[PDB]
Amino acid sequence: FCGKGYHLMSFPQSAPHGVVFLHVTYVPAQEKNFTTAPAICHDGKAHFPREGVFVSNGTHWFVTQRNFYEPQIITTDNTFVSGNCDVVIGIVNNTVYDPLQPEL
Amino acid sequence: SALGKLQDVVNQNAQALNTLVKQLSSNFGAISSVLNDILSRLDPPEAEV
Amino acid sequence: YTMSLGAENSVAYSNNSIAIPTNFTISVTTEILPVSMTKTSVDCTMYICG
Amino acid sequence: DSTECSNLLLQYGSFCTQLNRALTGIAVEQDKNTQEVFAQVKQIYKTPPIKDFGGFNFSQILPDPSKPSKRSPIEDLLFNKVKFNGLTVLPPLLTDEMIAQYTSALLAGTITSGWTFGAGPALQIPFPMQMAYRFNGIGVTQNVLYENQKLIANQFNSAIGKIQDSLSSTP
Ligand SMILES: *[C@@H]1O[C@H](CO)[C@@H](O[C@@H]2O[C@H](CO)[C@@H](O)[C@H](O)[C@H]2NC(C)=O)[C@H](O)[C@H]1NC(C)=O
Ligand SMILES: *[C@@H]1O[C@H](CO)[C@@H](O[C@@H]2O[C@H](CO)[C@@H](O)[C@H](O)[C@H]2NC(C)=O)[C@H](O)[C@H]1NC(C)=O
Ligand SMILES: *[C@@H]1O[C@H](CO)[C@@H](O)[C@H](O)[C@H]1NC(C)=O
Ligand SMILES: *[C@@H]1O[C@H](CO)[C@@H](O)[C@H](O)[C@H]1NC(C)=O
Ligand SMILES: *[C@@H]1O[C@H](CO)[C@@H](O)[C@H](O)[C@H]1NC(C)=O
Ligand SMILES: *[C@@H]1O[C@H](CO)[C@@H](O)[C@H](O)[C@H]1NC(C)=O
Repeated sequence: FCGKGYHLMSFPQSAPHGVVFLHVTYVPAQEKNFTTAPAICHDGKAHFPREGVFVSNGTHWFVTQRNFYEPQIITTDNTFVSGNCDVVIGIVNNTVYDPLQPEL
Repeated sequence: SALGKLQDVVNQNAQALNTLVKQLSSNFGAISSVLNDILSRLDPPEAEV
Repeated sequence: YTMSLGAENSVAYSNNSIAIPTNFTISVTTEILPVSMTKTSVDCTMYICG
Repeated sequence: DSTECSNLLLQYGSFCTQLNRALTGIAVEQDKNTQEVFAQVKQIYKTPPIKDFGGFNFSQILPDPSKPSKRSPIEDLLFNKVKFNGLTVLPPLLTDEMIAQYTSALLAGTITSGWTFGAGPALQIPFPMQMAYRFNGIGVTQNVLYENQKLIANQFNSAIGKIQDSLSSTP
């Protein structure tokens, strides 16, 4: 509606018997291939990402926002638990870190 | 051609007016497209036609 | 010639493969719309009969 | 082909020129209409050889290669359901085959890359995962889809089958 890409903002300019809109959009660039999974299995529980998606670099699993690669350690603060590891198809085994563990 | 969208509107309307004016030079079957020539040449009973 | 509809491209689809952008571009595009016409007016009687 | 009439017609001015121009403008517009609707991709996207989308079957909307027209089962159904006086008809710039190709590119794009191809580069994503994102969009948590994936795929597949049955019947 407001140009190709993800709309950020627009600026009007007047013209002879008309108007010109300059549309500023965000366009993704330089994508990379990652291995993904619908959920992480840990302690018999199925963990899902709260905001992003689970990805792997071939050896380690991370959670990242969807529109920009910015990998973070998978923790109880960026996932939620729902059910066991028997239902989800394609669930993978990976540790989920608990930030309180080092304190106790 | 960046602003063809605006120029096209101008061109279409200019063309419409030019056509409207040019039509005044047509006879439409009359002896003359000029109204004054009809009135000068013919008596009223024929000029009206 | 018979026109082409664009370059052929197949996405590397699999059941466990995802592509994620590591960068971005800020793009600015223009869109032009007509808003108004010239406000003409014609005097019928004068046009027809002078 | 009457010269006597033609010579009389000239005395009415440019009425014929105006009429020819009006009809030409319409004819051109008809190609613009088709172009704006269908030609929304700069690339022609193809589906994978292996149609594994997590139980989601799209065979009724994807092109059927056994047909010379390369139309889907549903499209083929839709197409089956629907001079002496100086009158002519001009051909469209895009043929039915070309329009079908645009449609299949749109379908292939959506299935394999979701909405990403419509706002930049086409980024692959597992179909079940794409649906999971779409569930979030409508205010339903992702886990609802993953825990009901078989049910959702079945409801989807049945709904598509019903579409063909409806169109083939309702006159
Ligand atoms: C993201 O892309 C931008 C360009 O859009 C990159 O910035 C350019 O980097 C090159 C060096 O590789 C410089 O020569 C250019 O002058 C830079 N352009 C601008 C506008 O700064 C940026 O480095 C990329 N980011 C990453 C992580 O690759
Ligand atoms: C996708 O759905 C289509 C339509 O239901 C399936 O095609 C049927 O396959 C069975 C088994 O070979 C045939 O007996 C039917 O006659 C086919 N129907 C039609 C309209 O062709 C297709 O097999 C399904 N694909 C998958 C992977 O399940
Ligand atoms: C992802 O892998 C495919 C091959 O399976 C390759 O064609 C494609 O270019 C890769 N994508 C990226 C960003 O490297
Ligand atoms: C994945 O990331 C971890 C942490 O940065 C790194 O140690 C590991 O070597 C990476 N694996 C690959 C294949 O790059
Ligand atoms: C992908 O398909 C393979 C079978 O080829 C299956 O073993 C695997 O669990 C599937 N992964 C996902 C995420 O569906
Ligand atoms: C994940 O770990 C459990 C044991 O905790 C094991 O039974 C299961 O088979 C493992 N899954 C995979 C894919 O290795």
